[PDB]
Amino acid sequence: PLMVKVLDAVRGSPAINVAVHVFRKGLTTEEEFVEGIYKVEIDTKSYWKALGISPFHEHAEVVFTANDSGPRRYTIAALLSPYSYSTTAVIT
Amino acid sequence: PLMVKVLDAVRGSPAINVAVHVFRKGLTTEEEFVEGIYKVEIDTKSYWKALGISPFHEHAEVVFTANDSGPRRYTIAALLSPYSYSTTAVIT
Amino acid sequence: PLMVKVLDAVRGSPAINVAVHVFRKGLTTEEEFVEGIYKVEIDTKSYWKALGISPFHEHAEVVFTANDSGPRRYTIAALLSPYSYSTTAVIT
Amino acid sequence: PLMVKVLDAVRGSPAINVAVHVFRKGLTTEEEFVEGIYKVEIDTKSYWKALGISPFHEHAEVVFTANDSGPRRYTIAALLSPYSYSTTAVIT
Amino acid sequence: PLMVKVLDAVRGSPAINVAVHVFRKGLTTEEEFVEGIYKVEIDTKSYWKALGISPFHEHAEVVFTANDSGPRRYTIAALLSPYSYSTTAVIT
Amino acid sequence: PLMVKVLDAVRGSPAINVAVHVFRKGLTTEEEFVEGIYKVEIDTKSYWKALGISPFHEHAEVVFTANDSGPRRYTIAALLSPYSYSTTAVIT
Repeated sequence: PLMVKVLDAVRGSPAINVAVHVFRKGLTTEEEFVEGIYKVEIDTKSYWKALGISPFHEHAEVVFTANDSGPRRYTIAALLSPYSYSTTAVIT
Repeated sequence: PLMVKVLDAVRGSPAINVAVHVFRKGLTTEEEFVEGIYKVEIDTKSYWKALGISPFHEHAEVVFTANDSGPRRYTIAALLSPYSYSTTAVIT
Repeated sequence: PLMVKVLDAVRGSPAINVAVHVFRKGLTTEEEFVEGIYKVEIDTKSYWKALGISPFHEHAEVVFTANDSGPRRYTIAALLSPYSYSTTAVIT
Repeated sequence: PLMVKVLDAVRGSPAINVAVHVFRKGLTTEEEFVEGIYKVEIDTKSYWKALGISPFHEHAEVVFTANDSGPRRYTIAALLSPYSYSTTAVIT
Repeated sequence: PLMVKVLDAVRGSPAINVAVHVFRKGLTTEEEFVEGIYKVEIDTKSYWKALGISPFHEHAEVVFTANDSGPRRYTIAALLSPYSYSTTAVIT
Repeated sequence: PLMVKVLDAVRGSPAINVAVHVFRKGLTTEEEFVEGIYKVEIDTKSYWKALGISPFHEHAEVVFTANDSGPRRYTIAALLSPYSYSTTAVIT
């Protein structure tokens, strides 16, 4: 008897992000997983990933160059921060 | 008997993002997974991924160049932040 | 007996995004997965992905160039943030 | 007996996005998946994907050039954020 | 008898991020895991990961260069910090 | 009889991040793990990870160069710090 009870009774106005999981039981491999449930990615950069079997195997001249030079701006007043009866403001 | 009960009773006006999962049981491979349930990606860059089997195998001259130089702006006052009875404002 | 009950009773006006999953049981391959349920992608860039088997196998001269230089702007006051009885405003 | 009950009783005027899934059981391949259920993609760019078997196999001179330089603007006051009894306004 | 009870009774308007998990039982491989439940990644950079079996095996001349030089700014007043009855403001 | 009870009764408006886990029972490999539950990564850089079996095996001349020189700024007034009845402000 696996019984899970979450926030069963709520009187009022709560701000919430419920996450409930119940389980009863050649290069990169994954299995039976829960990923990114509430994941938040901002300005995420992947350049060279899982290129392959035998990549650049013989006589490979390679010049790699990452030039991260940008007037970039990110302004998040509430990230994954539920809020009740409040005042949120990005004043810019 | 697998019983899961979530937010069964709500009196009022809550702001919510419910996520409930119940389970009763050549280069990149995945299986039996839950991904991106509420995932939020902003300004995400993948350049060279899973190129293939034998990519650039023989005598490969390669010049790779990433020039991330941009007047880019991202303004999110409430990301995955449910809010009840409040004031949200992006004043720009 | 797999019983799942979510938000069964609601008195009032809640703002919600319900997500409920019940399960009773050559380069890139995937199987039996749930993806992008509420995924939100903004300004997402993939340049070179899964090119193929034997891509650029012999004597390949390659010049790759990413020039991300743009006056781009993204303004989202409420992303995946349900809101009840509130005031949301993008004032720009 | 797989019984799933969601939002069975609603008294009032809630704003909601219900998502319920019940399951009782050469380069890129996928199977038995649920994708893009509520996915929201904004300004998403794929340049070179799944080119094919043996693409650019012999003596290939390639110049690739991405020039992302645009006065582009995206303004969404409520993305996947259901809202009841509120005031949403994109004032620009 | 595995009984889990979380926030069963709420009188008022709390701001919360509930996370409840109940379990009753060639290069990189993973299995049976829960990842990114509420993970928040900001300005995360992966350059060379899982290149492959036999990458640069013979006579490989490689010049790698990361130049992280950017006027980048990130301003988050509330990251994973739920807040009730308060005033949050990014004044810039 | 494994009984777990968390925050069962709440009178008022607390700000909380509940995390409850109940368990009743070729290069890098992992199994049966919970990771990133509330993990927050800011300005995290991985350059050369899991390159592969036999990477740079014979006669490899390699020049690696990381130049982290950026006018980067990160301002988070509340990271994983729930707050009730308070005033949070990033004044810049």
